[PDB]
Amino acid sequence: SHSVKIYDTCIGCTQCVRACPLDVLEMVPWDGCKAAQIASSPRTEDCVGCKRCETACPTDFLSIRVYLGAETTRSMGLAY
Amino acid sequence: MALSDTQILAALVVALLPAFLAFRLSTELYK
Amino acid sequence: MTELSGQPPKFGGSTGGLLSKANREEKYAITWTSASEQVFEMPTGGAAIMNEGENLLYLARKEQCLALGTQLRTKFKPKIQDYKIYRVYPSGEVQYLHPADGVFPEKVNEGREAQGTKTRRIGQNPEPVTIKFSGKAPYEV
Amino acid sequence: MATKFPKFSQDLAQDPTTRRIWYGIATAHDFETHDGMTEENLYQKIFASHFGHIAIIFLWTSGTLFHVAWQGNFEQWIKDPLNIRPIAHAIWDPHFGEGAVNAFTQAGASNPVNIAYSGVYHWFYTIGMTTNQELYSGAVFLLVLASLFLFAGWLHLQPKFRPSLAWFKNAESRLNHHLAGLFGVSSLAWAGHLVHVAIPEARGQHVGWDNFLSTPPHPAGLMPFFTGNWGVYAADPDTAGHIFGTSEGAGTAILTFLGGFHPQTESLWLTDIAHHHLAIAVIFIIAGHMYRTNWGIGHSIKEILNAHKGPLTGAGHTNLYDTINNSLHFQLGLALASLGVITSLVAQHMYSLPSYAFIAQDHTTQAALYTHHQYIAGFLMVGAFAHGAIFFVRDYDPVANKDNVLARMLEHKEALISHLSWVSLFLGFHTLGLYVHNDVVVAFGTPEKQILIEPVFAQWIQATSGKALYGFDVLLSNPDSIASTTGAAWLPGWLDAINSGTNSLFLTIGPGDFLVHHAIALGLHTTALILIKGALDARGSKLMPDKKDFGYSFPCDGPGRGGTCDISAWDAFYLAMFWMLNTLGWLTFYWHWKHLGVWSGNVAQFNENSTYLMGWFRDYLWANSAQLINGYNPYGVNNLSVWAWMFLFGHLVWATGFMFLISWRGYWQELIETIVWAHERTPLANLVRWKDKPVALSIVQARLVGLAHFTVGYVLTYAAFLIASTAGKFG
Amino acid sequence: MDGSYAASYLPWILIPMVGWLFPAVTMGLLFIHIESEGEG
Amino acid sequence: FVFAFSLMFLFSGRGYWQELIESIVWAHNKLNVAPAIQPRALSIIQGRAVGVAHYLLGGIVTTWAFFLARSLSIG
Amino acid sequence: LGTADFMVHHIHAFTIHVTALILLKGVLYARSSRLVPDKANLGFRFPCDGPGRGGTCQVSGWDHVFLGLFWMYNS
Amino acid sequence: ADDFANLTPCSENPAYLAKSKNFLNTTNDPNSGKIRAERYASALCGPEGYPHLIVDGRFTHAGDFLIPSILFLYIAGWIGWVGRSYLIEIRESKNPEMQEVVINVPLAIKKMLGGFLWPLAAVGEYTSGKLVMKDSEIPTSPR
Amino acid sequence: PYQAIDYATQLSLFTHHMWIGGFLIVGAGAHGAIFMVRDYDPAKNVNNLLDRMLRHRDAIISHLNWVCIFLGFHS
Ligand code: CLA
Ligand code: CLA
Ligand code: CLA
Ligand code: CLA
Ligand code: CLA
Ligand code: CLA
Ligand SMILES: CCCCCCCCCCCCCCCC(=O)OC[C@H](CO[C@@H]1O[C@H](CS(=O)(=O)O)[C@@H](O)[C@H](O)[C@H]1O)OC(=O)CCCCCCCCCCCCCCC
Ligand SMILES: CCCCCCCCCCCCCCCC(=O)OC[C@H](COP(=O)(O)OC[C@@H](O)CO)OC(=O)CCCCCCCCCCCCCCC
Ligand SMILES: CC1=C(/C=C/C(C)=C\C=C\C(C)=C/C=C/C=C(C)/C=C/C=C(C)/C=C/C2=C(C)C(=O)CCC2(C)C)C(C)(C)CCC1
Ligand SMILES: CC1=C(/C=C/C(C)=C/C=C/C(C)=C/C=C/C=C(C)/C=C/C=C(C)/C=C/C2=C(C)CCCC2(C)C)C(C)(C)CCC1
Ligand SMILES: CC1=C(C/C=C(\C)CCC[C@H](C)CCC[C@H](C)CCCC(C)C)C(=O)c2ccccc2C1=O
Ligand code: SF4
Ligand code: SF4
Ligand code: SF4
Ligand SMILES: [Ca+2]
Ligand SMILES: [Mg+2]
Repeated sequence: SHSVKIYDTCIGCTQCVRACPLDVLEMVPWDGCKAAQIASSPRTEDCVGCKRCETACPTDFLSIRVYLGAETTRSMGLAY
Repeated sequence: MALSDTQILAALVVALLPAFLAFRLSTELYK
Repeated sequence: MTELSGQPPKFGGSTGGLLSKANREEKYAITWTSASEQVFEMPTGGAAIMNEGENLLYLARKEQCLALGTQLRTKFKPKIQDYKIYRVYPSGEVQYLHPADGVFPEKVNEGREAQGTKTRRIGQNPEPVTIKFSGKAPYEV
Repeated sequence: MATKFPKFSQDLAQDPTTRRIWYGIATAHDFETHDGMTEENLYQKIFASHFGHIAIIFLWTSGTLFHVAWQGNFEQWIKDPLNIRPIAHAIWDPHFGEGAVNAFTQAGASNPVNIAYSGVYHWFYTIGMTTNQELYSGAVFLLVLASLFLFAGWLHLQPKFRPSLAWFKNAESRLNHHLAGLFGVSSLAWAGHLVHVAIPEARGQHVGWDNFLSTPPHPAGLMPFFTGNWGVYAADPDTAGHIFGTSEGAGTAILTFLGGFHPQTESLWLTDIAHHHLAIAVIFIIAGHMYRTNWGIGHSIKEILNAHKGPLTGAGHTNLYDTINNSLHFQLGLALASLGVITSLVAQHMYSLPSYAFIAQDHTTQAALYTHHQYIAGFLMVGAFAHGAIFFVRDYDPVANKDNVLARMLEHKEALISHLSWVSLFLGFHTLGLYVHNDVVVAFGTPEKQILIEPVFAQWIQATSGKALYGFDVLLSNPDSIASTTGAAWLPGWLDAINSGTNSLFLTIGPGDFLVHHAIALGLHTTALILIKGALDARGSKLMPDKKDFGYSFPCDGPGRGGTCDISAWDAFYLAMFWMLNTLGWLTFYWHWKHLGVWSGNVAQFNENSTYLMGWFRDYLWANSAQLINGYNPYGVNNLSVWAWMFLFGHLVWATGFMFLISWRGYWQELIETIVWAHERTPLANLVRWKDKPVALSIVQARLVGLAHFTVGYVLTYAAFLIASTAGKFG
Repeated sequence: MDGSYAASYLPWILIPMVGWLFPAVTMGLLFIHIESEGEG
Repeated sequence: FVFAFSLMFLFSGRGYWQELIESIVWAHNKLNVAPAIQPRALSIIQGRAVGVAHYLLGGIVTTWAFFLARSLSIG
Repeated sequence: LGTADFMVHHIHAFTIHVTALILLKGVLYARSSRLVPDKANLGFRFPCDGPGRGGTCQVSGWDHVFLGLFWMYNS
Repeated sequence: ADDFANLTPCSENPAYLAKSKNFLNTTNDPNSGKIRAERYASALCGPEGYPHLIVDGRFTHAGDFLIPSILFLYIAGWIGWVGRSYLIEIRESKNPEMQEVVINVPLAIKKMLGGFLWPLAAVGEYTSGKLVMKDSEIPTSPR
Repeated sequence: PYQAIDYATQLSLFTHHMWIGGFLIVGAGAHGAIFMVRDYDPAKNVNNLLDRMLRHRDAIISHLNWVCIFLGFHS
């Protein structure tokens, strides 16, 4: 399964989760930013690695990072 | 003079030694 | 997870739906309620009709279910936001999946534990040479 | 679906798709990323693999010797090496018909046969071998040597005999042994063989295992070497009328320095060759006494590196000893770069200064050797830069190399890459401009309006070595010069060999040579630009500041931040491979067209038509295909049939690679989804199910496989053309 | 196809063994090996 | 030439070129000559469009010159 | 018309069929596929949907047109 | 002395003379070929009869490269300098991208007309510190 | 009058019209795809020809795929 990490430059704009087509990420309470929220990746077993989240990120170089890893039926996006 | 029938056959027999040694080396490197 | 209920959408069939993986490995279910009998686009191709009331539909992947869910909540004049997505195993086990804690993941909800969080910047990952011959990568340490 | 293979990566072995197999093949030799790999186990597995590889080399050489001795015509080809075609091995193919059987029953053989272009007959003959018995004995001995190395590799995997990491990192001792023993003692042994077998056997004196202990290579024994005067070993060198393999005009000398070419064999003098090997043996032995080991005297490389600082270079070479000795990729890059340099050197020297008897007259083998070695050198250079990039990705420590030369190179990488880009643009614009100007000016019927730049620099250089054609009269070309008035024993022979337009020694050059040299400069600079920019940005750029976290090779970083295809340093290697092939194409086209003109006595064709690109297109490529493409015909078949078939085969493989290069993955994965559906729903075929899920090739895999096809087609197409054209004209 | 070289009966059977038997056998062994669902 | 030129665009990807452009933009900033309209590598779609346009142009022009020379030189 | 004409007519049928395959697949899967069930939201012209799912480059209808151009040129 | 022996003056070269009696007319002037023959009979020809240019730097062949080199360099420095100057001048105009896309014809012509003094202008900008920038003030990527 | 004897005109006109036709056909593929992405309304295509085409796209394309493989092998 791919790895998804969220670093402390997160502004909590929620576009991470809004872009995910597989519900890997969540908005969880935090205190580092004004929005009092941060992105989390509790369900990376369903991640396919399309990179939509990072495409949505505004911070100067991403606060969310997807590193493709061990390929499974789910991560390869297989319907068969 | 040309090469002999026996020299060709003796070549394969001798080559049996590096074949066995290559088998051993390959199987050891698999570990 | 008790027993999934809901009528299947009115649909004439297609070649784009479930394959062997559904029975050998895993399949996915999405339920939702509709205030009216109305047309929607199948993620597997073509048009189908959702029933007034509860609806239950089986798809091959989680992504197809979430695509149908976005279509339901963003492409109907009164939105459809009550959809639920489950994972289904051949043993019969049903695993509720989405929305995970009854609240859509885009908005904060109390009780969620941060996963995959790092207390540093991306630029503050360690040099790979410092972690070589280990099993980790700079983002895993 | 638990799946063992590959046992070194659980990530791959858990992949349920066909990818698992492909990647299993593609990552087996990347020991560093195997599950549980340590540094010591790494060095040890690499040691055993080295032993196995050396054994493979010895077995390949055994096969060459054995097939020449079995199915060849070595002894016949000795009788008349200028009119008999040397034989590689026998053909056995049940697909053949009568036409091909007759066409390949050649070179005087009674069965189908292939003509050897490896130059191996000339080598074995100049060595001193004259019978199939000696070749067979050498082949069997190499069988035994390969066995020895296979056993050594196996033995050094056993617990007691596994060398330690400190032993692998003992750089000073290994350098002493490789300079003194591997280089020096071996060169001394080859000087001894030449003096004992090659030189006598060239004079009708059979010297073998059964008499070499009793027949001195010189009438005066070793005492002249032990007492004082060595001029006796220069004795009476072989006269200008020496007939190779006979006593006619033969002498007794063993070490000479008369330079030039043996008049009959048109190659370097054997005595000069043995003397060279002896001298460089002494020098390498002395070199192997520089670094300390176990006796206090000697040098510490760490000290020498830490002692070469600089007022304008910061920390100099400090800590480069550990930087190099801890990175197998740094050392491998050094090795591949130096090896590619010396392989190109081999190529540029063996065609100009051949050392094997009657090989300068074998045009097909000479062309094939030059092309072969230059291609090998290009591959080596690309690999050296690839592994420099891999070093930066995996091994570079910025705090240990802080402010030293490595980090400082990294610190102005923008300037390096930018100026490489500038000189690339410079060369490209202006060389293409001159070529296209010449094309248009000749096309419109005014060939006198071309821009024909005389290559005065290289001509002046040739003049510095005696070449009096251009009339510069500088240094060696000037008899009044002090470089000529030295009394050197090599000057007369060197001048006679360089002032005769009958060899390849400093071939005459004109404007075509100028233009193609600037094309070569463009190709070298562009390939270096791709490789260096990949290496320096391997750790990061503004598009990917964290690229080092992702590894040397990876598909991309997605359509975000503008799009990031071919963003990795592996991708830079892949892109530079095309420019490597292009540069080699220009280089080898150059060599072959010029040597065709030279061998045929018509240098004017190249001199007059190389200045415009239609000249290459028509007089070189188009013309020299006529026999090649006629290897098989509606009217019959000849001995060039195999090369015509291989020519078309190389075209087909090249074009097939284009598919993997232009069409990308998603299109294929969706098509394969339709095919998967079809299989699951076809009765009878239903009975069968796949064990691995069929999926399209991966992004990186597509680049690799497309490049592999492209390169295979490139090499086979050009080899077919080169071989067939040169053997149809002169073979 | 004939052979004046010594032991020219060797290619007669060696060509089918190197072209048919060795490839088929080795591909079969490798197919079985890379599909073995042991442990990992 | 146009056919060969198209292969650069078809066989590569924009990330490499964006980094090369980064180095060249550094060169420009060094002499205070960088443009306000920042240079970007072509988009992925545009790389493909340029590649295929040049592939078709070069190949078709080649066949056109060939056909016209032939059919005009054959009575 | 003889053997060579037979063979080249079947070459024509083959290349036309491949061009049709590419463009018809482009149209029929422009909305969705098993790989990418929301392709319609991505548009007609777009480069891919990332290196995930094994890699999704050239799934768009535009990219099918891009490939069909080469195959039409071949035909 | 006997330098460039591989070549001969085109007036000496007989192949050049034979081919120059047949030099085609490049324009409408029926003497263009004859003028070309007379003009090129001054260079150094090769055995094939075409002129060869000597660019090693000797002033006897200064017209083969040195003079066109000087001319090109003057013109190219002119173009680059006036372009860079206009590019600098746009930056103080709030929206410089628009004037990069929609050219300020009067300003650009003012800049172009003042380019004949670009060597002295570049020397002055070098001494004044306007031409080159400092490293620590230029954006760079991670190392 | 006199076009057939002018083999250059004959070849040129044939090939020119060929290329124009091929480009127009590929464009037809392009705009079928654009229709699918931008104008197709599933509520206006319930169990009609277009809908059923979408609903067995897999059969259509797998068979066209196989026909192309067969035609390539046997040409
Ligand atoms: C005198 C002692 C000695 C000698 C004989 C060697 C010999 C060798 N060692 Mg070793 N080594 C030694 C001591 C020694 N070692 C010690 C003390 C250490 C510990 C410090 C090491 C540790 C060590 C390691 C870790 C490794 C080696 C390896 C090797 C092999 C290098 C590969 C090779 O075969 O290329 C042979 C090269 C030459 C014969 C000369 C180089 C080529 C010249 C420069 C150019 C070409 C020559 C000529 C122009 C071309 C001829 C063309 C021909 C066709 C006509 C080699 C045979 C490597 C290996 O392969 O392991 C098996 C390896 O991994 N050594
Ligand atoms: C002695 C020299 C040497 C050494 C030991 C290494 C060692 C290594 N290299 Mg390196 N490299 C070298 C030379 C070398 N390389 C050269 C010359 C090049 C330029 C081509 C490269 C470019 C390079 C790159 C870009 C990469 C490596 C990688 C690696 C590592 C993984 C190897 C692997 O598993 O690949 C697997 C091996 C293969 C897939 C072999 C397939 C190619 C075959 C031999 C060609 C097939 C020909 C075909 C059958 C034609 C038949 C003809 C017929 C039909 C007529 C490994 C540590 C990889 C790595 O791990 O990065 C860290 C990596 O990505 N190398
Ligand atoms: C004939 C084929 C071809 C051509 C012309 C080029 C061109 C170029 N490549 Mg490329 N390349 C090719 C094939 C080709 N490539 C292939 C197959 C690959 C493998 C994918 C690559 C991969 C590659 C890489 C990775 C890199 C290059 C680089 C370069 C540039 C090198 C510098 C130079 O030569 O300056 C001069 C330029 C030229 C000679 C080409 C332009 C010629 C035209 C006619 C100039 C005139 C302008 C023209 C009038 C414009 C008006 C058009 C109008 C009619 C519409 C150059 C622009 C390197 C680079 O960017 O250097 C900085 C670089 O990094 N190439
Ligand atoms: C790498 C060396 C090499 C190569 C390339 C060849 C090549 C060839 N051989 Mg030969 N052979 C060799 C060594 C070699 N030989 C040696 C040393 C011997 C003496 C034992 C023989 C004895 C032999 C016989 C009796 C015959 C051939 C024949 C042939 C031809 C068909 C192959 C075959 O059917 O025979 C199979 C070959 C063997 C049974 C001998 C084993 C080969 C060596 C000892 C092992 C090589 C292993 C290799 C290095 C591993 C590389 C793996 C790598 C890809 C990773 C072929 C052109 C046939 C022929 O005459 O053609 C018409 C034939 O009948 N060979
Ligand atoms: C009556 C026919 C027709 C009509 C009117 C349209 C209409 C349209 N098409 Mg379509 N199409 C057609 C035929 C047609 N097309 C053909 C024949 C093809 C096959 C090539 C396509 C393939 C196609 C694609 C792939 C796309 C369109 C797109 C579009 C839309 C944008 C137009 C555009 O790109 O703007 C501006 C036009 C240009 C920038 C063209 C410049 C580049 C050309 C190709 C250079 C040509 C070179 C020249 C002919 C020869 C060399 C000269 C040179 C040396 C100087 C537009 C509504 C786009 C879209 O998004 O649709 C919504 C798009 O993605 N079409
Ligand atoms: C000459 C180069 C080449 C070749 C060989 C192919 C091959 C193929 N392409 Mg392709 N393509 C190419 C260039 C090439 N392409 C390029 C440059 C592009 C970029 C635009 C594309 C893009 C492209 C697309 C988008 C598609 C194809 C499709 C196809 C397949 C068509 C079906 C078919 O022909 O079945 C039969 C196969 C052949 C005729 C290949 C030759 C087989 C030989 C004659 C027999 C084999 C002998 C035997 C097996 C040898 C075994 C040796 C032993 C040691 C194992 C086919 C396998 C289409 C497809 O997949 O259709 C289903 C498809 O959609 N191509
Ligand atoms: C041109 C001629 C060149 C010189 C002549 C060399 C030829 C003679 C080679 C003799 C080989 C005999 C094979 C049969 C014995 C065998 O396999 O033992 C294998 C065992 C390994 O046991 C292993 O022991 C392992 C455990 S442990 O490591 O012992 O703890 C255990 O796991 C494993 O099962 C067990 O096998 O090896 C030994 O323990 C000793 C090996 C003896 C080899 C002598 C070689 C002579 C040196 C000459 C060359 C030196 C050059 C070095 C510098 C360049
Ligand atoms: C035609 C071929 C030449 C083109 C190559 C590419 C263009 C070169 C332009 C690069 C300018 C480099 C600026 C240096 C920046 C600089 O000044 O660094 C500072 C340095 C002063 O520090 P030191 O000399 O004390 O450092 C030397 C070490 O002891 C300390 O690390 O000056 C030099 O090194 C002068 C040598 C420059 C080396 C030039 C590179 C080319 C060398 C070619 C090979 C020489 C012969 C080798 C024989 C073994
Ligand atoms: C006791 C001793 C001495 C006496 C030594 C005597 C009495 C003999 C010494 C022989 C020696 C020391 C070396 C002989 C080496 C021969 C070698 C090493 C052969 C190497 C061949 C190789 C490596 C491969 C060759 C190949 C083959 C097989 C081919 O057939 C084709 C070419 C090629 C592929 C190259 C003296 C008193 C002097 C000094 C004191 C010690
Ligand atoms: C990336 C990288 C890298 C790199 C790599 C490479 C690939 C390199 C190279 C390079 C090269 C490839 C170089 C070349 C060179 C050369 C030289 C250095 C030369 C010398 C010279 C001289 C000086 C000579 C002289 C002479 C003459 C001319 C003649 C007569 C004699 C005499 C001697 C006088 C490394 C890994 C390291 C690190 C990391 C990164
Ligand atoms: C070279 C290259 C580039 C770099 C190419 C660039 C940046 C384009 C440079 C174009 C210049 C600026 C314009 C020159 C061409 C003009 C359109 C012609 C106009 C001529 C008139 C003035 C007469 C990419 O961006 C790229 C992206 C994706 C895949 C492959 C590639 C690729 O191969
Ligand atoms: S991942 Fe980035 S873009 Fe997405 S919500 Fe977090 S900070 Fe915002
Ligand atoms: S890579 Fe794709 S699937 Fe994974 S978290 Fe990001 S948007 Fe979701
Ligand atoms: S390589 Fe493919 S997946 Fe990756 S960015 Fe490019 S088009 Fe997209
Ligand atoms: Ca002898
Ligand atoms: Mg030599």
